[PDB]
Amino acid sequence: YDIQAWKKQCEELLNLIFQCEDSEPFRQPVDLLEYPDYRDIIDTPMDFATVRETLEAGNYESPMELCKDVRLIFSNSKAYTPSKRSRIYSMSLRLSAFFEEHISSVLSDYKSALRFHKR
Ligand SMILES: O=C(Nc1nc2ccccc2o1)N1CCN(C(=O)c2ccco2)CC1
Repeated sequence: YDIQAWKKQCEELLNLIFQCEDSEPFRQPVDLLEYPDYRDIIDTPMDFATVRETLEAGNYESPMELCKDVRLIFSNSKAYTPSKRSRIYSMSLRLSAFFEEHISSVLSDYKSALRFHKR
């Protein structure tokens, strides 16, 4: 029922994501010189370095907020892809599956801890 445990669990999961080859394109903000129309399609750039820095600054209150930003990385990739068969989109789908498999317990444990706190 540790209400704070999610933060180190998220740090460890980001470490695993950074070791995944599939995270390569998502590890820093999209380069606008490589993709000059990127901000005509995508509203809010997110990448994993921005998520890690936000966590490490103490600017997430809950793992739900971190999860929303990670999911934005993946929805941005789906919105920008010209094809569902894209290399970088295909990498996003595998990385998303990996992320969702690991974040599930982090969310469940946090929400259970909060419920216990408010019992
Ligand atoms: O420019 C990058 N990644 C990147 N990672 C860097 C590290 C260092 C310097 C520049 C970097 O640029 N990507 C393009 C857009 N993409 C898509 O979601 C997508 C779907 C279909 C085609 O692209 C996301 C990542």
